[PDB]
Amino acid sequence: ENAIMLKRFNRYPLIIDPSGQATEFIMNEYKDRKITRTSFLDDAFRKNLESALRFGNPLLVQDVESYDPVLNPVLNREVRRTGGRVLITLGDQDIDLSPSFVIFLSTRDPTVEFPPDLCSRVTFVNFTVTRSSLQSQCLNEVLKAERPDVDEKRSDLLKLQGEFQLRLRQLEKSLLQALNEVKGRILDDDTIITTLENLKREAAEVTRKVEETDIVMQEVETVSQQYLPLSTACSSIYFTMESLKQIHFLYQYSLQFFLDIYHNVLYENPNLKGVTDHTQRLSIITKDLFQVAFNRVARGMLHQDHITFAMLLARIKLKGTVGEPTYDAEFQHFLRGNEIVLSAGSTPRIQGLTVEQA
Amino acid sequence: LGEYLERERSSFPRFYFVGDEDLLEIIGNSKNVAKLQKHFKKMFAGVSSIILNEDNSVVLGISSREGEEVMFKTPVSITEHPKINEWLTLVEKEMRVTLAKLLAESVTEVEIFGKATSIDPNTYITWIDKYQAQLVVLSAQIAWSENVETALSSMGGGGDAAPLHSVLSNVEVTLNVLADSVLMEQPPLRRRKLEHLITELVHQRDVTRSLIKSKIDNAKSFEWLSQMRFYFDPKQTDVLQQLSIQMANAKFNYGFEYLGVQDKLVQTPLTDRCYLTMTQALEARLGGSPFGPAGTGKTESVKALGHQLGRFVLVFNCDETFDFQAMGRIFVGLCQVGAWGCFDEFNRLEERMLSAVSQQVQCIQEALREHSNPNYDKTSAPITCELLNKQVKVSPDMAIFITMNNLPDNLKKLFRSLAMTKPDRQLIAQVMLYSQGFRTAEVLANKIVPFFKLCDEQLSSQSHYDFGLRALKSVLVSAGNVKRERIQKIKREIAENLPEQEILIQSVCETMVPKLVAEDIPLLFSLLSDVFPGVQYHRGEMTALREELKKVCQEMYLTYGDGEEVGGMWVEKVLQLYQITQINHGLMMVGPSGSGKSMAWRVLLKALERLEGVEGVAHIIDPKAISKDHLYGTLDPNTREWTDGLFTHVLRKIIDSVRGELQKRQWIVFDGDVDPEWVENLNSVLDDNKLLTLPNGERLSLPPNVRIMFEVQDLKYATLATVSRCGMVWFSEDVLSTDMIFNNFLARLRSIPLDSPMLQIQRDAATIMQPYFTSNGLVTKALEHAFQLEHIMDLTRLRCLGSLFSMLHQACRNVAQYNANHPDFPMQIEQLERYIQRYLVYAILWSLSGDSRLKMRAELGEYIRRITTVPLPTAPNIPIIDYEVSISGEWSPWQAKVPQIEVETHKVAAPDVVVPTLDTVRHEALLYTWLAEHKPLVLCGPPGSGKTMTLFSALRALPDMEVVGLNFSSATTPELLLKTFDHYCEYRRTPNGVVLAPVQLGKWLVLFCDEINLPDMDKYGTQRVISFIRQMVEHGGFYRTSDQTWVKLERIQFVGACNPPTDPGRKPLSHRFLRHVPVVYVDYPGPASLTQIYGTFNRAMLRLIPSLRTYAEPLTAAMVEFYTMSQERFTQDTQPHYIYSPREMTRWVRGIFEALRPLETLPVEGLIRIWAHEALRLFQDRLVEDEERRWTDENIDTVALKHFPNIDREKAMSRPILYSNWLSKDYIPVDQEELRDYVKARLKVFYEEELDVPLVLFNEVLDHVLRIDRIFRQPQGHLLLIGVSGAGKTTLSRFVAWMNGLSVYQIKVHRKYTGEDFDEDLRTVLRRSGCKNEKIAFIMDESNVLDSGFLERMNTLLANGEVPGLFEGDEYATLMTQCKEGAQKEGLMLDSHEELYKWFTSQVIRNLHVVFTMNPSPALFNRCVLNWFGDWSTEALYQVGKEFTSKMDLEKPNYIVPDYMPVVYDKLPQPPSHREAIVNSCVFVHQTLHQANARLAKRGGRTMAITPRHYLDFINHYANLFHEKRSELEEQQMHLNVGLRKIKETVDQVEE
Ligand SMILES: Nc1ncnc2c1ncn2[C@@H]1O[C@H](COP(=O)(O)OP(=O)(O)OP(=O)(O)O)[C@@H](O)[C@H]1O
Ligand SMILES: Nc1ncnc2c1ncn2[C@@H]1O[C@H](COP(=O)(O)OP(=O)(O)OP(=O)(O)O)[C@@H](O)[C@H]1O
Ligand SMILES: Nc1ncnc2c1ncn2[C@@H]1O[C@H](COP(=O)(O)OP(=O)(O)O)[C@@H](O)[C@H]1O
Ligand SMILES: Nc1ncnc2c1ncn2[C@@H]1O[C@H](COP(=O)(O)OP(=O)(O)O)[C@@H](O)[C@H]1O
Repeated sequence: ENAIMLKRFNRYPLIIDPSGQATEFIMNEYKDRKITRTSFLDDAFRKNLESALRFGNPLLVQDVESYDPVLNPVLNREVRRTGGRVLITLGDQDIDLSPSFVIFLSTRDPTVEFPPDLCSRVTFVNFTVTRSSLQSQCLNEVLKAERPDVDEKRSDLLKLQGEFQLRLRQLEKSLLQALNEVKGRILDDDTIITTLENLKREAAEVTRKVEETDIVMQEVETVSQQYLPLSTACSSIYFTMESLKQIHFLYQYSLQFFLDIYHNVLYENPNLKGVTDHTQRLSIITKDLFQVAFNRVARGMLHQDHITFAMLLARIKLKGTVGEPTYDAEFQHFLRGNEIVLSAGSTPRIQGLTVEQA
Repeated sequence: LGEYLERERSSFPRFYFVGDEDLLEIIGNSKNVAKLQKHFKKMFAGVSSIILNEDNSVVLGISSREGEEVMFKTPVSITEHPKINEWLTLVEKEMRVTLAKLLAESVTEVEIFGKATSIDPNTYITWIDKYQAQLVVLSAQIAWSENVETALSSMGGGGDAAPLHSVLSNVEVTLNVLADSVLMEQPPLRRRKLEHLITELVHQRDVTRSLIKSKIDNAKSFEWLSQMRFYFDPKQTDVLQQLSIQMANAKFNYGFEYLGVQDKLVQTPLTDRCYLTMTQALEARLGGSPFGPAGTGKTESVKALGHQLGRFVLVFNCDETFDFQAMGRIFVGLCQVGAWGCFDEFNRLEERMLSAVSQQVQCIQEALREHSNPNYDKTSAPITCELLNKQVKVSPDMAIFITMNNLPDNLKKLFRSLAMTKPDRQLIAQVMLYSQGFRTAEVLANKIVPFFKLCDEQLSSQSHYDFGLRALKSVLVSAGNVKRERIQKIKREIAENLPEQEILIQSVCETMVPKLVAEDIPLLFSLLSDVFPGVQYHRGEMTALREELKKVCQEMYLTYGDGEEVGGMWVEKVLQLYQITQINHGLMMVGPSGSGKSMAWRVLLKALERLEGVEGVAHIIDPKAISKDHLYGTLDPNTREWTDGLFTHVLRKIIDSVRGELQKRQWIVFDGDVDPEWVENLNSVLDDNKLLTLPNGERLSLPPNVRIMFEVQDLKYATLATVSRCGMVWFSEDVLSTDMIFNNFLARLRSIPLDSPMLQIQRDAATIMQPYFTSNGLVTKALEHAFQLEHIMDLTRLRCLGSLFSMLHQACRNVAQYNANHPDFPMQIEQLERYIQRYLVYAILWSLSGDSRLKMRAELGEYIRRITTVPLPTAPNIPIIDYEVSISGEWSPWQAKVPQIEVETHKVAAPDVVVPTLDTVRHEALLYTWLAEHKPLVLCGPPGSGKTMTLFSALRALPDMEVVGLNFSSATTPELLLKTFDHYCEYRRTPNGVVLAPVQLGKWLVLFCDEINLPDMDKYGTQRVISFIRQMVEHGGFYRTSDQTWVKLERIQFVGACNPPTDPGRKPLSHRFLRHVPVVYVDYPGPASLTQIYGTFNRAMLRLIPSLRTYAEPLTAAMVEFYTMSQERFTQDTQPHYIYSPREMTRWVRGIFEALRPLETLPVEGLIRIWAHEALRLFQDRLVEDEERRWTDENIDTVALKHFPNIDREKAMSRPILYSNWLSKDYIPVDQEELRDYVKARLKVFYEEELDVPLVLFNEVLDHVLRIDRIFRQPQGHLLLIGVSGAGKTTLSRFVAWMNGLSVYQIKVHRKYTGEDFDEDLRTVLRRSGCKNEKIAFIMDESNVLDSGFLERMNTLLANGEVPGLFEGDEYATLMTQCKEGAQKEGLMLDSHEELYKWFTSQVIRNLHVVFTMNPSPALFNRCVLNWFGDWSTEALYQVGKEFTSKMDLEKPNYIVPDYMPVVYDKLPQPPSHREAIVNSCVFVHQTLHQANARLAKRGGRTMAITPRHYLDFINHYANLFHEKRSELEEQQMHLNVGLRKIKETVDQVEE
């Protein structure tokens, strides 16, 4: 969706991405146009933008939080069209607008509060991974790996809207060009009927697909509801591992790391060599995900804190498991509910019981 | 050249300490040695000068900083060794050799000395005088160590016949001799030698008595090996091997470097452990890091260890006096020569700097570690290191110490850490007291140390308080000096019966009590009582100085008293100041502003001059007034020529004494503030060093009769280094009581002529007012009450009292003038009494609380009425502040003196016309009063209160004053004031000094500096221009920095006017300046005042239309009433721009006048319609919510019908009320529909030719265009345009400017944009709008504003109409020429510069309009018309979508109408169509975006603003997507049909 936003736009976009993935993408997409990397803090940024504007070269500027107001006339897309020549005023310098000129604002920090003037002139495109984003990513991966048939049915449902219709239209056009090339000769009957029968078979397949869209949709819904707890657990695992940085400065982890544990557990899994039952494979993959995530986190983690991450994984599995009480009250009392003012009525009770224990 | 410098450094390693330019100076000036000794204190430990021959050919010896000199046994000759390096090395080697030989001779002497009993004091004194301090201490240590070694060697058997007791007895008799000697009168050098000797001998006694006599008989036992042992073997030919020093298992060779007379650090257990640890670290070739709290004795400890081993030690403080270009080379020098280096505090270093020096130290320490490889102990290849990217040899004796308070990870394995958290203070004191001569040192130490602990704890925490070990040590040396002085006094009339406890108490009180705040003095004395029981202090009588003080005070109109009497605290402070003057130079006089500081030392100086007969001269200099460079002087980077600064010039003049400056007490008083920038050169002068280090190389030494004075109020931005070097006296405000202020004022009134008849009048007045200036009289109680009251500025007692005294002086002058007007029947006693008492009450009323709100003044007046006995205005409704004291002696209302002025029609609401009112008629009286005494004053009030014009008109009313309008920006510095004097004033050298006076004769130049508080506050809490003004006001002059002369101001006055300090951008003024400037709070005019002034304005207005003449008063009344209603609501709390000032009413009247001026014969209907139009456009359109607008409209028609009941409502049900001048020749109220069509066609043309994007027109755009055209229509018009970004306000304003002919000017802002480009742009627009009749629309955006200087420049542009600071020099002459050209083009005469400038200002205010845009400073909100460009409404979004979606094929005849979808209330059909449903869905989408942003903000946040630019982009995307997809579908359908036809043709072919 973000790439869709990048492709079709009127106001120039600003790229928000904690990683460099989007910057790499826009790099590869515009190599043919000779996209030049630039940053606002750079002193040569002015001459770079002027040169790119002269040849209509695409530009990307990093460090957008230190935005340069000098780009306001360019962002506004103001045009001083005079004498058959398109013109802009850049400070004291006057430049012509070479067409096919694009600028992509960029940054690396999710939490940047831009002024409203910068807000209005730009289309925000965001790449920050969230609960729902990683949740859906893990779901897509698990349907792609574990149940490729449902994944293919999902892809067919996706294509049936426009892609299958376009393919059918192009096949009809091929029939048209073949027929006008052959002028509908009775001698060409064999090829014509072969093509028309293949077209009829394709149309029948499409009609069966549109007649079964409810059944396929319900099956996809059932499988997604089956596989949802695993993806919720994965999102919780990743966000716990990310927030682990608060305990110790040594506990920094990336999304690439978590994707690595997910891929390792999904494909390179010894436990899933002989298992075939879908529910059995799902239980195995969940258990191995928890185990391998804990092992890989704690291998490079302090010994005094292993129990902390083990407890976090226990709570996450408890939230993900079914047929169990929610246990919010007991856990809340265990975490913080101990520090409630209750000094009143602190009787010694039994002699074996101390004051603090009381 | 640099290579030659490096080679010279390599030839003589000690050159690495001096700088590259310093080394260039050395090599260039090798021939003459007189410039060498300036730098000779850098590469040597204590050598400060070289004893040369009469021709500077040979070097007979060296001399230390303290004057101690060493005579070479074999002098060297510079003639035989002409090159600098060779003879310098020879000097070094010879110094070491003679040091060794003197040590040998002294050892031979002290061997005879110690091996004896009952040593004669005379031979010992000759011995100690013969040798140096370091030499005598080393000889004592060597003799004691060898004696102990012999004793233990004789103790092989055990304890039988132990001569260790003999050694102890010898040490005891030596102690007795030293204690006897130090008690007498000795030269300071001999005194220091005695001090060092007794310290070392006490340490020896303590070691031998216990640490050796604990049944220790083996010379190899560790109890003796642990102590520092000295072994001397003179037979060694090598100098470095003569003396052997040992510590545990570590051995070193005495470096024999000359250190002069250094401070011998007291030996204590912590110091011992420190020595042991440091020597152990050095033996293993490791670094030493004695970390610990600052002041625990760390750096000095290392320094004293180095002094013990005779090694040069260097200290690198890290208090930002840090550099690498010098540190690399001194590290090279340390590795080369073999000296020591200690860092004071390594934690202070910057991260990168710390890492770099850590890398260098790591390299050096790795070299040192490799220097002691067990496999490579025989170091054949020299041990080298990498500094400055080159190989450097490391001498094994070099050592590096890093002192902390953690260590970087690089040096953790290389540095041994030691924790000296707590030094043994009791032993430190005991030794110091015993060394001073006291015979009960231990008890005095046990008393003093806990006393210092208590003083550090029990006393309140202060920045200036200091109770560190250094403070204790000093106090002790002062006590020793006091005891010696008392011994001398008693002798001049054995003497061991002195009460030394009293002596120590006297010293500690004499050194502390001056630096204690008033509340802490009883606490300190209680502490002394608790620690010292029943031992009291006795202040010296100083009877002669007391008599001189009384005489001077009675001469200078001052109160004098002793002890409990009035002023006793003050005179005690003077006596403490005099004692501190005796004790040391460089004193600190500190107290709250308004205390008796300046005149305390003034009276002390005059008393000293009259008593001792020594003429006293004081030089008062303000540091912050001038730049540091000008204070000290500058060195030209090219010619290398030096020009002395003010302090440098004064010191040079004193030293030279060409007129006989010596034999005269010179005091350099630094009145002002202290911050670590201008005092960094004063550390060298303030301490015992007493020498000034000029950067060129000149050395200036403080003569003994010169003392440095700082008169600083707070002492808070000052470093501990500055205060710790100062004996300082605190002047608490409690010292200066109000009673002496009153008595001084009365005496000055009774003596100083306020100009013999005037003397008689003043004396009668003073006799009358004497009762009120009592301890509990009217004035004191009024002051006490007003202090509780609230004031716009901080209330300072001195400011209020000074203003009161000034107004009383004006009362006396009024009486004198009245007697002058009536030569017959002069002023009688009873009438004078009545007038004076009433004026006193009126004066207290206007001075106290004169800077507060009206209700606060009323409260104060009620308090005075309660407490006073004098008659008061009997009217119970009108406050006393509205009355005045007539010359006849009765209260009269100020309203009687307010005249009725009729102004001309074309002058209505002119920039300069002022209508007198009660506020004005009072402010002019107070202004004249306070300008009679040339006292500067500040008018403080909310923006638009009329301060500027009241001030200007009152100043120009007087004929003999020349008014100058000076605007103080945030970047205002004194140079603006000096330029002002240069342009208007002249310098005259005819009288005793230089005098600066205006060119015009008999004219009192007044520098009206508006926005006095706007100048920015520097880093250290000072405003340079304000301090400069204070220096002029209090002292009457300033120092012309060009020739460092004291030029006296004459006929110069200062007047200020500024916004309240709470307004953003305003900083409170300094109390010291605030004391001399009374402030009057100019509140907003009262409703009666507005009624009067604007009734005058309306009466002048309506002469144009005679038919409405009698209707002027109801119009004014309704206008004022509506303004009051708008003011009581829409408070600034609800919205930052909800500010209402009479400037709004002035703009209102100007607008009605502009509307009426073309027009002729208007009925009352048109008048009320125009009034309502202006009220709507000025009040209704600045609001946000619709409720505010509807309330405004309802109240407007309500008041209109209230004050015009006879008129109908024909102007009321008219809802639009739209005025324009496009449809006809004049500004008629045209009808909405046809003007709507006309503007629609106009903007159609506009976006057809000018713009490149279609512009829709909705009702909001229409009414906005109406407001915008209105605002450029009026003169001096400026719009405030408040709305969300992208709403089109800039585009709409540009459209209006294009359609009304005005050109548009936009400031093109970039990152490199600075102030000078901005003022160039302002010059450009003003020139193009003032010189030429062309009308410019100024586009101003929030993004274009970067710094506040832009904002204030624009502010003066809008308010004044021009900015005087733009045009100077050639630019001003060009304006002269171009404006004369414009005048001759228009048909006007040029006259002079001032008239043409007035015409230029008129042209600018008539032919310039500034629009300002801001997304949602009170000054900016005022002086502009505020228009709320709110977000697009639902109807606006609906219309935008409908117009922008008309092109699309969005018509579906088969549409089915469902129920609900309420989004747009004014949906065009009741049953919506397909296109209407689509546009409603679009505006619903935008509404849901708004709601989603609001919800996201509610739950957490991180929301980006949603603007109509988003809606336009969405509409464009919808259009492109719809058109593209429909095109694809239609092309596919066409291809389908074409293929179907072709297949039909193929079917026909099949059939054929
Ligand atoms: N006997 C007296 N000794 C000293 N000051 C007296 C005496 N009697 C009256 N006064 C008044 O005490 C005040 C002394 O103020 P002084 O000049 O010392 O202030 P300052 O220290 O310069 O103030 P700031 O700290 O604001 O710079 C004067 O108003 C003076 O008239
Ligand atoms: N007595 C008066 N005569 C004439 N105009 C007056 C009077 N009192 C107030 N005004 C008007 O009120 C406004 C005050 O002008 P001005 O902004 O210079 O005053 P101010 O209170 O000194 O403002 P600022 O703090 O912004 O400098 C002007 O519109 C002025 O015409
Ligand atoms: N062993 C000592 N004997 C006497 N005075 C000492 C001793 N050690 C430190 N001092 C005193 O301490 C004061 C300086 O302390 P300072 O250098 O601030 O300590 P630190 O190096 O621990 O920060 C001086 O008065 C100095 O004479
Ligand atoms: N009434 C309108 N009809 C059509 N477009 C408009 C309208 N108002 C504003 N715009 C569009 O908004 C864009 C930016 O407006 P701008 O003047 O920058 O708003 P602001 O002054 O609030 O920043 C312009 O390119 C203009 O096309």
